[PDB]
Amino acid sequence: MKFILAEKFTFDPLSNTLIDKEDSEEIIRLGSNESRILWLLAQRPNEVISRNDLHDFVWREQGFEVDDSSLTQAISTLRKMLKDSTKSPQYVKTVPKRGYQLIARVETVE
DNA sequence: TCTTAAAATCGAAGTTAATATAAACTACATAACAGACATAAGAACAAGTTACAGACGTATTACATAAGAAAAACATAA
Repeated sequence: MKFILAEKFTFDPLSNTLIDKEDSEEIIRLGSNESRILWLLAQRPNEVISRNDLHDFVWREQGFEVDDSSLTQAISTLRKMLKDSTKSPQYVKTVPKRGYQLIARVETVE
């Protein structure tokens, strides 16, 4: 099932591709970790998910354990490549002591 | 001017506490006493208002600590 974010971006959890409607010619390439994080965020529309729970769901299924700086770096790359605002709540933000939040709308293509 | 009648005086204090006999009836107007009512003064209960106090609740100020991000240094592979 393909998902649409904020009526602008399109992404699929199965092939890890990003398409911007403003520039449909340029496909945006994302890493597996950040793509899985964004898909986990999209699976729970617009409510807080824990850093601990999201981290353990993303990386223990991978079979290997990493430190918590990895999640922060992955989110930094996600915000940078999506060209989301540096600290304003436009698409993805961080809620301290509670976890991570998404603002972009969810539109399932199929 | 020589009798002769009036007039006046006669110690202080202290004490010193009443008497005491002797026409009737009628008519009228006025004052006084008693009862009741209304009025001015008074008291009690409740309400409005205007303010100040008392402790609680708000905003100004100075931070402790922990999560997140940037950066410098290090180890490793080409």
